[PDB]
Amino acid sequence: RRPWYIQGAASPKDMLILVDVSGSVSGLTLKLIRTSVSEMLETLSDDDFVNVASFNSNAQDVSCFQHLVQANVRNKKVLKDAVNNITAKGITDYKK
Amino acid sequence: WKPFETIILLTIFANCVALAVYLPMPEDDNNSLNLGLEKLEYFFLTVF
Ligand SMILES: [Ca+2]
Repeated sequence: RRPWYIQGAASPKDMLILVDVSGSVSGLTLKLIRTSVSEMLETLSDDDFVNVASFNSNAQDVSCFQHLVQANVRNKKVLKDAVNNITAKGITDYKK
Repeated sequence: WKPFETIILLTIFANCVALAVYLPMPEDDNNSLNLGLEKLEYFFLTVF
């Protein structure tokens, strides 16, 4: 998980985290999903671009970004704060 | 007087089976089977 190892282990990424927020993920799995999303966000550097989206019968962004961002400290903080606010409600739709 | 009650008993058993296979989901979630059973619920209602 060290920055030098991550830099030397692969190439820069254009990552899009897709989060399921349908009703079935309510409970323990939603909290685990939030923690996992934060942990994976912690694996990105300034050369990677990331955005987080959620879908429950309809897909939308979780923050005020609306596209990929540089994934620096401030953007990652915003994404983490937005992610640790989601609620499980609705019906899953993977196509959308 | 014809064995009509047997058909009603069989359809009651079918309704009980349909109730058994229903899978409750949290926070207004569903799957294909639950939607299929909801439509089948009208068939029992019409017969009854
Ligand atoms: Ca679901």
